[PDB]
Amino acid sequence: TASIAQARKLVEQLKMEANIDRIKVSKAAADLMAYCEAHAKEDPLLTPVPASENPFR
Amino acid sequence: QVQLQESGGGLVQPGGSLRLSCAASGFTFSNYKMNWVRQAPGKGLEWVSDISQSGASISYTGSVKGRFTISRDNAKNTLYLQMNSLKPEDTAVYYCARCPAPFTRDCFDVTSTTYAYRGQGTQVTVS
Amino acid sequence: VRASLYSLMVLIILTTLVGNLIVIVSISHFKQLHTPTNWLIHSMATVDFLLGCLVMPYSMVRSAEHCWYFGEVFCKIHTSTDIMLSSASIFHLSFISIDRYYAVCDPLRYKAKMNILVICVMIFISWSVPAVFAFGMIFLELNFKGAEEIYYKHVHCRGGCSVFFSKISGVLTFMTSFYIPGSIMLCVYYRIYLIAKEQARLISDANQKRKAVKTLGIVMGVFLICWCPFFICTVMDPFLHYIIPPTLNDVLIWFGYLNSTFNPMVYAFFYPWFRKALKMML
Amino acid sequence: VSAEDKAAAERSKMIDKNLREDGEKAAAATHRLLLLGADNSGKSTIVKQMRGIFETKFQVDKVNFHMFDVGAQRDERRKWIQCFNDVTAIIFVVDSSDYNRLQEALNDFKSIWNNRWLRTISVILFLNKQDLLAEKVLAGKSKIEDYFPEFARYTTPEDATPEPGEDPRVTRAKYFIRDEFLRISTASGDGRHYCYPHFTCSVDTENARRIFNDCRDIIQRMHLRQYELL
Amino acid sequence: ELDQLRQEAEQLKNQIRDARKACADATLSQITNNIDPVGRIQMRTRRTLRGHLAKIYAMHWGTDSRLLVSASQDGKLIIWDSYTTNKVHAIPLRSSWVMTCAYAPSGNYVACGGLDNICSIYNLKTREVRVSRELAGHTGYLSCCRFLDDNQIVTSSGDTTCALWDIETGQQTTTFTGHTGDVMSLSLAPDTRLFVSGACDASAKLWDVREGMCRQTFTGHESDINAICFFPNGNAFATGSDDATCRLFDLRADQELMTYSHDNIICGITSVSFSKSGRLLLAGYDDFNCNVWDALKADRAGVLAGHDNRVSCLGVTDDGMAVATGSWDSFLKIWN
Ligand SMILES: Cc1c(F)cccc1[C@H]1COC(N)=N1
Repeated sequence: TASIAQARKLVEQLKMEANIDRIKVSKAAADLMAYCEAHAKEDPLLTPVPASENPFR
Repeated sequence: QVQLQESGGGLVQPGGSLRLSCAASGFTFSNYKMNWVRQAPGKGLEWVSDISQSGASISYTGSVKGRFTISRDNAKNTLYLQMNSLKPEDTAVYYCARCPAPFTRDCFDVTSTTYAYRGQGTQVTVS
Repeated sequence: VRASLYSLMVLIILTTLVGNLIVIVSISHFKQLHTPTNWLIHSMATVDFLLGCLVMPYSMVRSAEHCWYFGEVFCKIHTSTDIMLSSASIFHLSFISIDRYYAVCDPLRYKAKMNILVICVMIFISWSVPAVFAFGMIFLELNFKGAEEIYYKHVHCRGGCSVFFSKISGVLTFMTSFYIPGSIMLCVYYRIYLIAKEQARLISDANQKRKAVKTLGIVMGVFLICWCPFFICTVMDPFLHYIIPPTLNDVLIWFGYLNSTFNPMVYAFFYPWFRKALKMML
Repeated sequence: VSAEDKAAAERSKMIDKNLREDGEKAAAATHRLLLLGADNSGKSTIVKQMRGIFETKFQVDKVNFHMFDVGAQRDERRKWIQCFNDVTAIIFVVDSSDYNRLQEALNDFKSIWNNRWLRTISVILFLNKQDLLAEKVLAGKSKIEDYFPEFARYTTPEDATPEPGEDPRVTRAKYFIRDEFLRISTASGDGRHYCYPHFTCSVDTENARRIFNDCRDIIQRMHLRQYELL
Repeated sequence: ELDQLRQEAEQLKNQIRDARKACADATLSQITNNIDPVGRIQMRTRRTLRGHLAKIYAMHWGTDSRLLVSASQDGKLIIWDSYTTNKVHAIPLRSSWVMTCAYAPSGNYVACGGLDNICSIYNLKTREVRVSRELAGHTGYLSCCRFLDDNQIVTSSGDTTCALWDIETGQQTTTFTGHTGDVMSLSLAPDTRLFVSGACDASAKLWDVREGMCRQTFTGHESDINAICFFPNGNAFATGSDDATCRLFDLRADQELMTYSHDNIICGITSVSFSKSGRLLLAGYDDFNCNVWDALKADRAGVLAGHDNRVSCLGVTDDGMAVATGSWDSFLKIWN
């Protein structure tokens, strides 16, 4: 009976997904905001680099 | 989640009618070409009906042409297949599997054994 | 008036110059347009650009003023360059026609029969054979070798200097610069038209169960209307005792120049692969 | 300007050169064919002579043909077939004898035809097992009307060319399959591709010549379209 | 015996969705309405990289941000030098049907793979390039492979299973099954401890490299997923799908955050990649060009038009200096 084995594996995976400490989506949004703000001036694409420092002139 | 739960069917004598419907969730139903592939016990999956994105182009497999009829309600997010004048050979499990890409006519891989976007299935028994 | 006529000639010259310049820079710049057919088209555009920058401006002076305003040796060099560049343009037309004949009637063994080696051979033949023929004949003075008194009378009657062809030289320049390339294009545009109609008919019949006309009409009509009058009138003159008026010669000559004016249009702008590519940079 | 920089530039030059000769040697006078179909078909027996992903390189008249046969991947072919978006043609093979799988053969054909990436890819349709179809229709135990109700109102085409020996029922059946395929072929064609029917048998030897002529027509029509002659 | 287990799975799914709804206090779009806009981020093709004779199917930037390897159907696996436009190497591929390529973090190795179902490893730094290894065992085609180090490689496959390989040993050390459709792309975490992968079942699952089984599965997409890449923070990733939608999922929140799609766009995404900061979500659509998004604002903030054919691959350097897009037009363009 491989079908019931696959169903049992799916149940185990689903309850692994269930017993997960999900933080608040507001907290996740704040974390992403903080990361983007911290790396705001470190990203060449977000903040364009001068041509002298730019290696792809 | 792209989930397709089927409803209807059951047991009926030959010549009967059992309208099949399936609720669709997780995707913009009005943008995906629909299908009604079936699987008979002991035979491979068989594509039965078809519809267009807006229900204009409609095609049926030869064995059930005319007897069956598909119809799509975008607002209800349900695909309707009316089987009238059933035959004993119709006994099978029916899947209202859509096809993966939106805004397209080519449903390339629907009758595959492990298609991702196929429904759970309705066992229709005709005897 | 002379001013309006010169305005017409200068409009033609700027048109041909800019068209061939666009074509030259488009094939030279864009990497995707490095096909051997594109190289024939680029060489033809170079021929037309050189013609419009080196012959047409002085043909303007010889036209509007009806008299040469330059040196005699300069006049021989000018006639030399005119004949070479015109025969070069017609040779390029014939070689593009041969290219398309292979691309259509031998689609499979096409890139193995028409590669950069064969193209460059075609370009060499289209630039050198006109050079040899034109420069040699006109400078070793064969234009009227065998008929001197009539030539002297004609060049003393009127005009500072004009192109003069004897009977033998006239027939030779005809069957060297117009006829043979013209016949080649005619035969390789008629066969292509037959193939294209037949293919169009087959598709139509399958479906029920003429763009070629437009395209080949544009090509062959432009070539014929811009060359054949001049060449036939040039051939008749030795056999008709030089009767046609000089203004007729002027009109025929500038139709021959209008061919090079419309070549960058017909052979480049017409096809979609060039219109879109130009829009990338413009 | 340094010695290392000069060496790197020279290395780039030789790499570009080598790429050049390799591409001109490979891509010249060669054509790639993607072979599709089902197991019961003559999938591997179309071209009898000159024999993961399979391959079959054959030449007809100085022209090279690479005929790929994917037969190792999973059933879901909606993804890996995107790689064959440049092949000259697709050698579709149909098991005309067995009508049960013939409907999903039509479904595969319509999916290939209407695919966004396989749109400009012509199909050299090889209706195979013609002899088996002949014996089946002569036996008459299985009637094609059951699997297709449109057979009743169908009529044999006037342009059809009967073979020296063929029953009219055989001709009607085979041309009905052919026309059922050309229905999809002519439904949604952008003129960028065409289906080329060719009734073939497992014992036929002219399949290579058929593919040669069909690819010649495909490339000729593509050239005519490119040069605005079509 | 199966209906009972299906009911149990249904109620676990109901529990999971209820937990996600409870945790969904507010969306990042609602929390960022006061954020100043990024503005129009225009990018120009800095160094066009021509030389491929056929379609380009994949690329991978080097960890030095200088050497990018590209795989094409022509049979080559060139390793370009974006600084000087110098092809350092031109590896001849036995099977022209390549579908992916990767560059080792050290740089000593480069990998390929495709419809031949074999991941071929190459010694890019060799004393004498030869075929270093011929990792085989997958049944389906290879969609995307990545290097954990010079000895471990994770290769996604079309047989719905992505496996972890010991290069020198020669067989799959760990196999990550669970997908119901063909896995299409891979993405290794910044800490190289977890990797997510979208598949042909519109689901992206989070695997632990060592533990060996799926940890979290995200189902928010409508059609096949074609691309995936973690956020630089490592707690989130974005996935491109055939439904023309980029979707930001966060690992901790265990559910969707943002949706990057518009009515104008219809072509699906073939390649997505976050920027260095994560404020940009460059993605490559089928409509012959790429679109630059804004992860915080979910608003498109630029385009990368200039490719003739469909864009197949797209990657940003580790220092985020410049992005290179490889398209079917046989050309690689570095967009700084
Ligand atoms: C003089 C001569 C030829 F002998 C052959 C072709 C062309 C010319 C000149 C005069 O007419 C034009 N357009 N070029």
